[PDB]
Amino acid sequence: LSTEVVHLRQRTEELLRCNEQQAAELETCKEQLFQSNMERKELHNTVMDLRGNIRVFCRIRPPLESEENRMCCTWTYHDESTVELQSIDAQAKSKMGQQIFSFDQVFHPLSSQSDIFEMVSPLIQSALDGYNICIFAYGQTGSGKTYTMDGVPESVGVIPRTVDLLFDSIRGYRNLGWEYEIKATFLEIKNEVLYDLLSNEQKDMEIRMAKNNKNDIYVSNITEETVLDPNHLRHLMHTAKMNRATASTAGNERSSRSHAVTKLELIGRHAEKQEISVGSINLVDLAGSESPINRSLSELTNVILALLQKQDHIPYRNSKLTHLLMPSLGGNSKTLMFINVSPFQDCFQESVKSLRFAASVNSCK
Amino acid sequence: ALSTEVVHLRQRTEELLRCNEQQAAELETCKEQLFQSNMERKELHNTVMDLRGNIRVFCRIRPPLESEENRMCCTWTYHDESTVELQSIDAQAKSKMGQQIFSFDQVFHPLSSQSDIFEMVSPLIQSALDGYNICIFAYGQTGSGKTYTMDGVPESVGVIPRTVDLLFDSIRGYRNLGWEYEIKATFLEIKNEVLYDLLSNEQKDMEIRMAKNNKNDIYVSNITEETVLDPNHLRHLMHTAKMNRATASTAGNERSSRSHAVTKLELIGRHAEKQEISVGSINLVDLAGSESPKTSTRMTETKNINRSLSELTNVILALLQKQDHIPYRNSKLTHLLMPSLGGNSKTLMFINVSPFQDCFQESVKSLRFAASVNSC
Amino acid sequence: MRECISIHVGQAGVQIGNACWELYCLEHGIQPDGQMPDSFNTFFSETGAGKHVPRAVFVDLEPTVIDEVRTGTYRQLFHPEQLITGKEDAANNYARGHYTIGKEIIDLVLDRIRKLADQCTGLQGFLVFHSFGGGTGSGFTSLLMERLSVDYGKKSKLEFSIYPAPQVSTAVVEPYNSILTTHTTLEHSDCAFMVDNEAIYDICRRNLDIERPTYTNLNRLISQIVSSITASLRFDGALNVDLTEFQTNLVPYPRIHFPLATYAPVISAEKAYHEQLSVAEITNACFEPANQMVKCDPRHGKYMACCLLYRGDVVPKDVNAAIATIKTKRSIQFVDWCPTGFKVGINYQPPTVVPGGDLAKVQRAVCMLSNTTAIAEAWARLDHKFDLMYAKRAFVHWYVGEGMEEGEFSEAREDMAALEKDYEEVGV
Amino acid sequence: MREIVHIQAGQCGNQIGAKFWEVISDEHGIDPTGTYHGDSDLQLDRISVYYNEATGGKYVPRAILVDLEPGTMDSVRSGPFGQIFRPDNFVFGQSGAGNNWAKGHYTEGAELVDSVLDVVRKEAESCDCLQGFQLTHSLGGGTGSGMGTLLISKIREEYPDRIMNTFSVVPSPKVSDTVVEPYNATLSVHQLVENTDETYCIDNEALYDICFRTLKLTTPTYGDLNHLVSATMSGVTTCLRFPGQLNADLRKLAVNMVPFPRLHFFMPGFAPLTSRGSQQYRALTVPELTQQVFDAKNMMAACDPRHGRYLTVAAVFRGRMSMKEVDEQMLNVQNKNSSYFVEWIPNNVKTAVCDIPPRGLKMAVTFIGNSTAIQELFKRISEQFTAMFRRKAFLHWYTGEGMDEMEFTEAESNMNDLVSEYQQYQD
Ligand SMILES: Nc1nc2c(ncn2[C@@H]2O[C@H](COP(=O)(O)OP(=O)(O)OP(=O)(O)O)[C@@H](O)[C@H]2O)c(=O)[nH]1
Ligand SMILES: Nc1nc2c(ncn2[C@@H]2O[C@H](COP(=O)(O)OP(=O)(O)O)[C@@H](O)[C@H]2O)c(=O)[nH]1
Ligand SMILES: Nc1ncnc2c1ncn2[C@@H]1O[C@H](COP(=O)(O)OP(=O)(O)O)[C@@H](O)[C@H]1O
Ligand SMILES: [Mg+2]
Repeated sequence: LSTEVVHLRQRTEELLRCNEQQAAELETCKEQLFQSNMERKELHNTVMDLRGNIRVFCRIRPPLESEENRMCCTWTYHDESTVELQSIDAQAKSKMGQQIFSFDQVFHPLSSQSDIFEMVSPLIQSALDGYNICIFAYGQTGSGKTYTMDGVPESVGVIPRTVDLLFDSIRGYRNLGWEYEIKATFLEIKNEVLYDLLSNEQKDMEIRMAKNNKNDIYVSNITEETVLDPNHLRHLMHTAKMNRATASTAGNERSSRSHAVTKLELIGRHAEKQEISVGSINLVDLAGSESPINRSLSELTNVILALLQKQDHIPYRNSKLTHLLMPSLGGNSKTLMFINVSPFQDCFQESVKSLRFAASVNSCK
Repeated sequence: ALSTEVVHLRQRTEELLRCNEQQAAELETCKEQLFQSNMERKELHNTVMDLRGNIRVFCRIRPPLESEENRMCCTWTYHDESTVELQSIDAQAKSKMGQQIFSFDQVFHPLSSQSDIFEMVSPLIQSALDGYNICIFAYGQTGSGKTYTMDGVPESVGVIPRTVDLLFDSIRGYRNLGWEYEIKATFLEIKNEVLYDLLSNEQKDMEIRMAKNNKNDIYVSNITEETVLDPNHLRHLMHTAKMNRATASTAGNERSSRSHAVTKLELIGRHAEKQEISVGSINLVDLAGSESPKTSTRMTETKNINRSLSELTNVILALLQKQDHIPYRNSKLTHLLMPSLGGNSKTLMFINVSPFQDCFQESVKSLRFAASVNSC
Repeated sequence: MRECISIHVGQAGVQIGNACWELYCLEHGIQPDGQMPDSFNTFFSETGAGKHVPRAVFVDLEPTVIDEVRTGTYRQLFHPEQLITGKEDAANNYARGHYTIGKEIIDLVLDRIRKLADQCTGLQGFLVFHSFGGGTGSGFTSLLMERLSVDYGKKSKLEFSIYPAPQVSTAVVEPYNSILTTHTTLEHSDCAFMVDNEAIYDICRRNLDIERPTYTNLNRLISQIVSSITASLRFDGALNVDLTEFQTNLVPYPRIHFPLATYAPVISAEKAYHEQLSVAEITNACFEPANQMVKCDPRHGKYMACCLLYRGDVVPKDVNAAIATIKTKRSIQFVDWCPTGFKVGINYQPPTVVPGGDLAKVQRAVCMLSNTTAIAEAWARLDHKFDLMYAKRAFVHWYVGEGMEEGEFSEAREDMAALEKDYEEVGV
Repeated sequence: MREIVHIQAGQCGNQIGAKFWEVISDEHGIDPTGTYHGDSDLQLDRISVYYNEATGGKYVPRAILVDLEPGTMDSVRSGPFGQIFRPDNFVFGQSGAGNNWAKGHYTEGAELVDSVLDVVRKEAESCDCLQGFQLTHSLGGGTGSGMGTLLISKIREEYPDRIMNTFSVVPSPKVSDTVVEPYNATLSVHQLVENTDETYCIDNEALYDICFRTLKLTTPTYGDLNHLVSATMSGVTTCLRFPGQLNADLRKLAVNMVPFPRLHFFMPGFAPLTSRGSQQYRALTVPELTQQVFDAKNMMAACDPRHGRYLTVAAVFRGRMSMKEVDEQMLNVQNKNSSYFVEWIPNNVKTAVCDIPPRGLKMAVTFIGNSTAIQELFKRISEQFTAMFRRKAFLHWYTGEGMDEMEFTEAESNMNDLVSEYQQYQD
């Protein structure tokens, strides 16, 4: 009986040695995984910068069933990045000159929601790289800004799609050591006043410089929930839209004029190493661009153009929305802009007002 | 304490065997992830190259000597790191040539040394680590610094010594990835539009022939291709070429400074576990001097030397303009380097210029067509 | 004696010189042998024996046309050692004529011209006749011009090159040779007179009324031009003007030295009877754009200078009246800074018509050496043709393979562009 | 004096060269013996370019006769103007290529190239300043292709400065005379695009059209067919052999014709082709020659130029004329046919007016057109070559001689690149 004891005595010794080398070899490859992952972060960021700026994106939406009897405009498509619109009124056709606008890409009414998410997928990685991102939906009332951001259950918007991609990478990144916590704040900018979409307990809210980063901004008293899974955030967004008090039935102006800011801060901490990231994505659904308050909308127009001019001073604190996005409008980060345009002659004067902003972007950048 | 040891160490066997299986399964997962992790940056990095380039033009101006700094030198003006302005001091040259401003990817100061060149080595070897046919070109006149940057000096080595050192330690990391890389050294010379061998003194007939596998893959028959085993062996391979390429360079300017040496290091990476084979090649190619042909003793082949440069200039312009057909076969150098010049392949374009006034005109010729690449 | 010599490179140069020296020996009663059965001393180095050897240096890279002149009636007229022959033509290439055959015979030609110069007592200048699209007439001509500028410099180098016609180019590679030779000759030619083949074709069409014009008639006209130019030296007149005064009177700046020639009395024998050939009418005729020897509209550009050479029974009062009337003309535009350039070359030696020619016996003849702004557009379109050739890099392989680089082509193109800039800033 | 060496490969090349030498002797008034009896001393001026001086005032052609079947030259030797050749020039094998380029380039070529190379050097050193070599052969058979491919490869590597004239007879598009002429032609053009720098493509089918329709001939004998080629080819060099207003040569047109080294395949054309009885109805002036020589009806090649663009046009003239007419008429066709001319080469016409016309004629024009219509001929051959390639038809005859199948891919691939350039430069 003593013979088998000796046989397992060396078996214990050899299994200790095999596992010790197995673990030691494992950690070397594991460290190689970390160094291989961090270079991919910069490459993704570099591509965005080499692409220039991810602003100047027009999305034309098709007329609805109730909009079949409305009169359209002459939409002229050029290649895939330039679009021209002309009024059917030939009397004004000779007086309009050149209503030509060139964009980074052009989306036509036949583009599905997944087409928009193609340019929204790469920035999600950039958000994971500790960089602040924003998505702006801009245009007149009825253009389709809410459909681009929120959409419908049949064709989900960017907000449902960003969460699915965000969590898919996070679980895959679990093999890469990093652990992430998702913080969701839902807020509405009605008129230079901040309203919480996650609580009915009306209080006063103020914006102050961050305690650990003077260039960063935190919102006081905001409800900041930890997102566990896409089911949790989907419930959180449902609460926000119900609490938003959608008065489109009676008094649509109140609901429309209010800006909708969705901020999703990503925090990444890596044990056994050093890693600090506060990258956030601000999915802001901007209000109507119709001519008349507009303090937030007008300042957002000026701040964006000033940044392209490399202006020495930016009036970030000139409005609540611009000051809310003061750290979300920096130089190192990358900005997106969606211009939703109604394909109607009655909106032709409003359509050109949505597009000359982009015409002033590329001419300034 | 014997019967109890039987059960306890049997439990230890299960505790370790479970750990054996626990570590084995995720060891495959971590190795599998690392392949795609390196594959993700593999397609991410060339995208960075594609947006900013895939035909990269770099200019370096060499510093004048202690006695040559007192020698007349054209004014050097650096608007930024990417644009350089050279102005002829002569008033008559100013009235006709005017302002000579040129735009490139990056401008090298005479005091930049080889630091930023080595900073360019890491992205370009990564493209080679991506299994891409990458080529570098050393264009310029005699004494402009082509030999100082390619081969280098003992105190500050050139690109060739730096590339070999960094390549060898790089593949050691991929040896931890289960990748076995076979690297092949090929040396050849293009003088008088006929190829020779640097590693062999025997006069053999060389001809350009497409490889059996693919038409786009090119080899040369009867070459002395050597399997590289270690750096010191590879270092000796390049060292053996110098004395075989022994000819007048500055004293007579007979064959050297008017010659095209092609140094191709074909890397063949293999992964036994995942049956994946990565095929790449680097082309450490230096170009002949672009001086106007004035040596009437042998001016006939200098035109062919100029023809290779002219055809190469025609080829690179064709790539930029998206020309359907590119005249690769008009010259031996372009035809041989066709795999590394078209498609996904990426070219560094390094030009050397001289700061002296007498070389201002030849410097202008170097800059304008190199800047023409950046324009398109 | 302020004697001068002439050079002939290219088939154009050789044919032109043949017709020219034929006219010359006709002027002074010189037989084809070389004797006359002083005035002629300028171009003829007459020895003690009756052999008035011409001061001509005929050079060609192929022996065909030189053998032809060695076969014609003037073989014994010319000194046999003067005629320098190559073996292979420059073949439309500035490259060949400037690098591959040019320097392989330039030693012999320079030795011959130096021997001629030491023969001359008082050297006046140099005359060269060539083409632009011609490989020899570009490469060899530019190499010889720079060589003579190095050797002498102070002497007068005069070019009688022929312009490439605006609508027809016999050589498909004319723009390359033209641009290269202009770049390499701009700083080595004192003054380069211009003549165009298409313009003289139109002139002999509508004025000579000849339906079958050959190169012989063009050479006759060019010989008349050169005879008018050299009459002031070969003969006495009221106001003799030599080649030295030409650079003073004509060129305002060193770069702008491209005047164009014109010949007014170009009527035929039949039309001679219907006209009296007065000084005023021929003076007006020489200002007609249709009578210009270069295909351009002088009405579209201002004039820089006007050198007038009169020969025959002409009165200075008539010339003064004609120029005064022209000063009052509207279409004749001028620049303000030089409002008095009308230097006259009045002479009383009537031109002589060759037997079997197309010109008529005219009492008085005038040779208009106009310098005007009307060549800027011609240079612009020549540079445009060069850019069209260079954009696709067509034919560049030959030149880069026989003596140059495309960088040098860029240098020549930008030099022509700078010349255009200087021309247009002078014009305003 | 810019002498030219003549080489004839294949029986077709031998017959064409015999016709060419007989018409040249007609130009210079040379009997079968070699005694000169002409009247114009201009013949003696450039008699050296084709005839070597011989004792007793005789002359011999500077020609090399190469073949693998001895019988062909026996007819040439027995026929008129056969003894005019120096007998040492007759170099031949005994086996015979048998319409197989495999034999003519690797086995029979290797054993015989040395025999012809030495006599080439002997003739080459018998000259003052050599101008170039003219090769007469065909792309159909093996002797005319195996010899030519080897010789042009050989001659180039020791005479790089010289120019190469290859008078290759391109296979007919429809009336095929060889089951495997795609194999000969495709392998032939591989060496052509690498070594020579000017090639004249001639098609018998189009040549049949010239005699049957333009000349309204009824008996298209090869003697008549070769006569047109011989007359066309002599006009190419008349500017070199005779004086004129613009004395050109092969060097003159060499730079003019080819914008790029590879695009050196041209369409010959001879203007004066009045029928047996139509000469009375037709006046003979510069005009009629101009439009007649610019017709697809008159092209020696079987390609319609209207399908492509004239990259470069040459026009060599013979006889007495005023160059003003040729000036504006070349300008005239340059305007009316602007679609047929490449846009980025304005005024793409070369004129080489000579003085002496052909005997029995007053004016003559030789047309050398480097149009882009050639690519339709190559794709026809490319389609025919690839039709019989993957089915491996007759492959054993070529493969069994000692060449790899990938070599067939080289010729197919390289010639495909030649095709791709034409349509690229067509736009
Ligand atoms: N006006 C005029 N021009 C002529 C005459 N003969 C030749 N030319 C011009 O001369 C040019 C011919 O080229 P050349 O000057 O002879 O040059 P080349 O010696 O033949 O050398 P390549 O041009 O390379 O062949 C043509 O473009 C004609 O315009 C002539 O008799 N009168
Ligand atoms: N014009 C002409 N063409 C010929 C003559 N004889 C043969 N050919 C052509 O040449 C081809 C024959 O191939 P060839 O080269 O002569 O065979 P090889 O000598 O054995 O190589 C055929 O396609 C014919 O079209 C001839 O007398 N005149
Ligand atoms: N591509 C589309 N297909 C169908 N309906 C759309 C589309 N885009 C927008 N809509 C309609 O627009 C409405 C959304 O209103 P929207 O125009 O986004 O408000 P806002 O004026 O704030 O942008 C939805 O009810 C939807 O039916
Ligand atoms: Mg909305």
